[PDB]
Amino acid sequence: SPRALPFGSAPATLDGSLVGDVGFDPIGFSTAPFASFNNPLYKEGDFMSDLEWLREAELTHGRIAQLAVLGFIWPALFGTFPGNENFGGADAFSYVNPLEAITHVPDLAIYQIVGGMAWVEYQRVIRIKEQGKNRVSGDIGLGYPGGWNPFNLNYSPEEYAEKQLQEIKHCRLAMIGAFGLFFQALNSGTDIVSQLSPAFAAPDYAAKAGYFLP
Amino acid sequence: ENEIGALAPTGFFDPAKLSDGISQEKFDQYRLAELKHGRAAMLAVLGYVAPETYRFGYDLIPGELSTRDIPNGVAALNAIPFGGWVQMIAFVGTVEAYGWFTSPTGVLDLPADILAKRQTSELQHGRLAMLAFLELIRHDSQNLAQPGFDGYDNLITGLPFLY
Ligand SMILES: CC(=O)O[C@H]1CC(C)(C)C(=C=C/C(C)=C/C=C/C(C)=C/C=C/C=C(C)/C=C/C=C(\C)C(=O)C[C@@]23O[C@]2(C)C[C@@H](O)CC3(C)C)[C@](C)(O)C1
Ligand SMILES: CC(=O)O[C@H]1CC(C)(C)C(=C=C/C(C)=C/C=C/C(C)=C/C=C/C=C(C)/C=C/C=C(\C)C(=O)C[C@@]23O[C@]2(C)C[C@@H](O)CC3(C)C)[C@](C)(O)C1
Ligand SMILES: CC1=C(C#C/C(C)=C/C=C/C(C)=C/C=C/C=C(C)/C=C/C=C(C)/C=C/[C@@]23O[C@]2(C)C[C@@H](O)CC3(C)C)C(C)(C)C[C@H](O)C1
Ligand SMILES: CC1=C(C#C/C(C)=C/C=C/C(C)=C/C=C/C=C(C)/C=C/C=C(C)/C=C/[C@@]23O[C@]2(C)C[C@@H](O)CC3(C)C)C(C)(C)C[C@H](O)C1
Repeated sequence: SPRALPFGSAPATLDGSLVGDVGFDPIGFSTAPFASFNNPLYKEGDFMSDLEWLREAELTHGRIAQLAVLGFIWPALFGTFPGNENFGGADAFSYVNPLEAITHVPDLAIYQIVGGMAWVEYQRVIRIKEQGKNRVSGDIGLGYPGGWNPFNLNYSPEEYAEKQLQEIKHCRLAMIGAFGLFFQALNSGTDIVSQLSPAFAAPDYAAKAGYFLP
Repeated sequence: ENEIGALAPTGFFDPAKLSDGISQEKFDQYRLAELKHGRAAMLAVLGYVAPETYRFGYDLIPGELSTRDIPNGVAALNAIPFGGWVQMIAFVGTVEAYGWFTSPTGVLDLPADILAKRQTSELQHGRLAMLAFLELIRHDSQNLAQPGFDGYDNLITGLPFLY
């Protein structure tokens, strides 16, 4: 196991089951049944692989957390909260602190995005419940080679391999980063712009005034 | 009785008759016991530290008696109503006799080598947590007496950043 270099992995952890198969699985819960834990829509049929189900789990989490990162920076930096609400500055642009932004925004848009991801997972289950064989992260049509939407994916199988690698890695690293940003802002009551910009500056306490010299 | 439960500190620590005799007749029972004790005391230590920075906002007696106000440490025991802790324990005892959640099933495979090593490490950690719970309770009560009889006032003497 090169990730955990001086250690052994599961008696049956695979190297080709998922792209991210460097062997990192210290407790390696992959070994455990990883089945329809508490009846997780049990199928007993193809049922993918229990490892592959944990893989779909990591994929969903990392994808959501990746989007979450940009939703922690762009509200501040990129677009500077283009809330541009017809009225009601609160629950809009004004709350640039992401935690406070959630604190304000009415349950209208909350239920909007809730039903959005609800239809998302409804279609995901609709695929995967039938999409046996290779569940392949419940891919279905979503930007697949058939490209169920615009610019239907036009790449090569080697490019597809590299792209799977890109996605998986970025999702894992973003799963770290979202934790980062969240604990940051909560334990500072600010937004990332605040601490990072006074950091890249010179404190007002010491500035050597200005070059008022003759 | 020289089974798992021994390491470099002592090959069989039992400076009394305690070990010898009841050969596999009390040794397994004592393993059950020490296991349960060490696990619970580990949970205790995690208990003490976690109320110091975080606090779940639930109102134990609805309307009032909100977690955010009850003292941490031993003082909660005096606070927590007798019957309230009785109901809490009754849930715990049902859990012990029903396996309700708390990983009701699922322990992976863990081949016998790694499994034995994990079990030994478990025993050692829980044993240590027993002593950790001891020191904590000691300090707490002693301070409760003369406010800073021990000296260092803040409850968790180490981990100074918390307090
Ligand atoms: C037709 C269709 O729809 O199909 C779709 C398929 C699909 C795949 C959706 C498509 C695509 C590609 C997509 C969406 C790719 C998205 C990738 C995304 C969004 C990847 C974010 C990563 C963020 C990470 C890793 C973390 C970074 C940041 C980290 C780790 C930090 O260090 C943050 C740090 O902040 C702290 C923690 C503290 C600060 O003190 C210091 C700094 C600032 C340094 C298409 C093309 O749209 C088509
Ligand atoms: C299948 C399923 O669903 O899940 C799985 C999940 C998983 C993980 C696999 C499972 C497991 C195993 C688990 C959960 C193991 C958990 C182990 C755990 C939680 C172990 C804590 C040890 C803490 C110690 C030793 C603390 C010592 C602390 C000590 C010695 C101190 O110094 C205390 C000190 O206090 C003083 C005295 C003074 C203070 O001034 C300073 C401090 C505070 C520092 C299960 C059960 O199989 C179920
Ligand atoms: C969109 C948005 C919001 C949001 C949001 C949300 C919901 C963000 C959520 C982010 C989320 C959901 C982040 C999850 C991280 C999970 C991690 C990091 C797991 C790591 C687990 C690790 C590192 C463990 C690795 C292991 O090796 C270990 C240690 C033992 C091994 O045996 C087994 C394995 C291999 C497992 C607000 C706040 C609502 C409004 C705001 O305005 C913007
Ligand atoms: C967490 C929390 C609370 C709590 C709690 C709870 C439930 C805490 C539980 C604590 C618990 C369960 C603590 C066990 C200790 C067992 C010990 C110390 C055993 C030692 C035994 C020793 C040292 C024996 C050593 C021997 O060598 C001898 C001497 C002779 C040899 O022949 C045999 C051996 C080698 C064995 C409060 C207080 C209710 C409220 C608060 O707010 C929050």
